[PDB]
Amino acid sequence: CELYLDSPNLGELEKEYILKAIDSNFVSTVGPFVPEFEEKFAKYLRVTSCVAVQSGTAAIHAALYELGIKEGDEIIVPAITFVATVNPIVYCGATPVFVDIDKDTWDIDPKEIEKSITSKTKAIIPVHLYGNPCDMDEIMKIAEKYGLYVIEDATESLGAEYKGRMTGTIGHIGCFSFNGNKIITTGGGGMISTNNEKWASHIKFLVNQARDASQGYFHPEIGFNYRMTNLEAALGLAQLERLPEFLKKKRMYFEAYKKIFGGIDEIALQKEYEGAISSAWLPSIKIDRKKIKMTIPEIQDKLKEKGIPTRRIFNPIVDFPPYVKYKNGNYHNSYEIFENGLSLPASTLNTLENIEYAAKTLLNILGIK
Amino acid sequence: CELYLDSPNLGELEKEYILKAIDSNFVSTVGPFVPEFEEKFAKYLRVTSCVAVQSGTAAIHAALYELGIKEGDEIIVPAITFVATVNPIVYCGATPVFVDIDKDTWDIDPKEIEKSITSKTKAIIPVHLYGNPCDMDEIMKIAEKYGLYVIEDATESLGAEYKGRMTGTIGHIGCFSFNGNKIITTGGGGMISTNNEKWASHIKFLVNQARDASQGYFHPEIGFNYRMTNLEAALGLAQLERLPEFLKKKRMYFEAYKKIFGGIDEIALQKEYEGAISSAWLPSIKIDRKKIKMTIPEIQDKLKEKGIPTRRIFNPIVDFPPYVKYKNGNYHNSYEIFENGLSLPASTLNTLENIEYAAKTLLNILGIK
Repeated sequence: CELYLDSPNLGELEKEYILKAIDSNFVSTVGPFVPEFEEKFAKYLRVTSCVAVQSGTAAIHAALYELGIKEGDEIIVPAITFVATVNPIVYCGATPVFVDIDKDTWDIDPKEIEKSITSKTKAIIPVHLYGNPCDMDEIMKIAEKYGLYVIEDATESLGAEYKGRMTGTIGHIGCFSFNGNKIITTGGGGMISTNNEKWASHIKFLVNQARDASQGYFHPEIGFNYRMTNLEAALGLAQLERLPEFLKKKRMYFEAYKKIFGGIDEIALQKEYEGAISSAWLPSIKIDRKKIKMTIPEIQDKLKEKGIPTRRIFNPIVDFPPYVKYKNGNYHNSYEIFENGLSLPASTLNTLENIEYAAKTLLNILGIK
Repeated sequence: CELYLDSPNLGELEKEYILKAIDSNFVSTVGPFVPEFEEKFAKYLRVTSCVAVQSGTAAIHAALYELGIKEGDEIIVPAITFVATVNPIVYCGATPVFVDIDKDTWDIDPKEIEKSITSKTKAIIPVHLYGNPCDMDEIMKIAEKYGLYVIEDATESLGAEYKGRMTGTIGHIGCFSFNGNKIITTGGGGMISTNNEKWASHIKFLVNQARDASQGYFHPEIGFNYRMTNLEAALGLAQLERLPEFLKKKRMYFEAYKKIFGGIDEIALQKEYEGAISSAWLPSIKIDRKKIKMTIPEIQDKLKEKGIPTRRIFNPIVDFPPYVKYKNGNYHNSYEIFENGLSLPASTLNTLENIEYAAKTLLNILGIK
């Protein structure tokens, strides 16, 4: 019937698990759903430790904070990502260093990472953009050579793989989102993943207001209220049971687009690195508009008439007022993808026929056969 | 049957409202439950504007941030409160200034506020401790005289009144919590209250990642992911319908304690200022232990044997390692209340007979008649 860009997929299992929380009275800080969801999620990723938090933004904040990021530190990030990749650098008092993206993968270009390293660089936040893993063997090699931490922004990439390893398990710390449009949702929520048990323990302590559990209201350091609630965790357990089903659907939609755009010179889907498997959170394309002479917003209005919802690519962060002081270089590939890019519908509510209809209608609107 | 210190009170209305959210697919950022809960809450408080956020900590952070609190600013706070009153000052880069509390009300002592004002003071965060309103006519008079903002930490005080005005509507901005133990819960959540519509509009924008709604992913300033979710708001609407019932129960429990401790020289309940009505979140007492020669933890173990749960008073924040640099003065009254104080059970799950049993058993354990 209807095409959905990124709507969540909720039904009877979610209702059941949420009613179990209300009935147990475990909806808040204390309860068994949070540690159950932490352990089931860490098992899915094949990582030692996970900590459940209130958002993906909080996950990235807590990861940088745990790693001791502070004023004077430089943190390298792509120019194309959601702004919540970068804001946490500024929360810590650190300096973002923006680098351009690969023209085919749309991910942080490691050659641009290496050119931007200084005596002040402490970390890299690669983003698995639209669920597409970054060039992690090269990123990790650069980080090892310069003594840098790697924080994976895996928020769009739950289920994506890099050479048989789940995203979020390669860097020093991984960060996930369970916001409404992500491949699973808790309404709001996120997760920290790490193989360092000490980092994971200290982060769980910090996101629970740094309260000494052996005392009453005694706090040995400054913390945060960043914990996931048990209400959210009960929903996240239901969604995690369905995650394999959802990723099958995402990968199917992506393959349906990869086919109908096949051999069409004017449409380039985002490309995977060899050995990587995208989660295909939002199959996204670059359009060669030279022959077409329509803008993306014109293409989007034509699609909207046909009941096909879309979204533009993240704006280049270097043109936001707080970040333009850090605009260093042309960011040619970032601008090409923003100017010519479009994200296509991929809610797990969709049928294969809906996706095929979307891809075929776009070819009509663009006057291709 | 069982006495409960502060457990939430959830049943069929909460289940109904939460299932309406899951069924509508509105569990995340977008949806009608958040603005419905904002408007119903603002009507309950008789204030122009409310913004729903992810915690009480976030509410206080966003309030200080909105008011332009920054490095070099001094913010006056009580030495006895939950640490999340103070942490947000440090999140903003500002300096906390700790002052002692009134020996009878346990609230921020306005004479100590005035002695601690300097050329750098920008704001005061009075705390309505255990739901007991502060001396707001005097606090507001001091703030007017020195050009200071007043941010009410009303997190424990939903339903409390000051001279016929609801707490959170007196200062420039009010802050509420819906954590599991508060008088209502959304699992996790909070609320900003203000009569300044511009402050409320800019705060709602900031807690939604400062995204320009007229564009796609364009952010004109640094924001936060601090919004309440629609799942949380659907639960908060159910609880808000029951708030009058719950406050009746809280005030009943408090009056039951006020009676059985009546004329007993060794037990002093927290006192209200003339014209104020506590929400009695946790009826809390100071014990004259000179004749009794038991510590509070000894008294708590005796109560625990009788199935009476209790909690100690918030620790004095000036003895936490990050804050001891700001310990300026003796804080005599803060230490007296911590050393001799105890919080008594007041979950809205309790019966009047449970409370009477608790109060009477304490008199036995203390060897009073």
